[PDB]
Amino acid sequence: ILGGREAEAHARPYMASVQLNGAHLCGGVLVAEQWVLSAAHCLEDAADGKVQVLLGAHSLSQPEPSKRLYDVLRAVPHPDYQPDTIDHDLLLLQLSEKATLGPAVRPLPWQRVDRDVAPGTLCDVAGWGIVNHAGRRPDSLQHVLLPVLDRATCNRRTHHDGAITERLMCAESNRRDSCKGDSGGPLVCGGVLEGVVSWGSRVCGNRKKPGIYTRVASYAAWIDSVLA
Repeated sequence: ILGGREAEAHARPYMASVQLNGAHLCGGVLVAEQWVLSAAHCLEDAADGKVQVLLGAHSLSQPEPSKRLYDVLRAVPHPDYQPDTIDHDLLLLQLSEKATLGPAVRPLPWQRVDRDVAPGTLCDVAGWGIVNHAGRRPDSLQHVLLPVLDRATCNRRTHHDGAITERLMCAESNRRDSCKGDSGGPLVCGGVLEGVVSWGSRVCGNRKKPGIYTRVASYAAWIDSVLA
């Protein structure tokens, strides 16, 4: 997370760390007792390794009373996701067992009503990705409040000339951003999961194009069919 600050320990109990052989690979969101929502492209990066998800964490290395590591039973990427493409970048991870819920571990509700967040609204994004141009990786959870751009500005800025789909949303990337390692992390607006971090900034600290996040409301039907 570029330009943020250290989150308060376990104040965002829905935060998950999707790990590849012990190293943090991507962010994730606990959406149910046994399901973690993240980004599909995160699986591309893991060609032959063991993916597991860490819950109840603040510090990735320090022992904490609520940390629990789980194995992933099934990985369900969106059916229409095409590697080296940006749409349908959603992945549902099923844990080896139902998570032990408590103050530090609890699902976050997600937007099932398909409506746009008001442009100008500050939403919260959390993650353990790169924090500066040097490639420095934090031990503890970071977070930033990012303003959501209006669609036309998102369209024009990102794509150039031809549409930004109705299934994506943009938040400024100018001084605060998501960087590598933050993909799959939540974008929370007013207590509800509104989007999921898409590809992070290529070079942390120097992208001109806004950050793109997948709108979950656009996929409420898919999410529900996988959880049924």
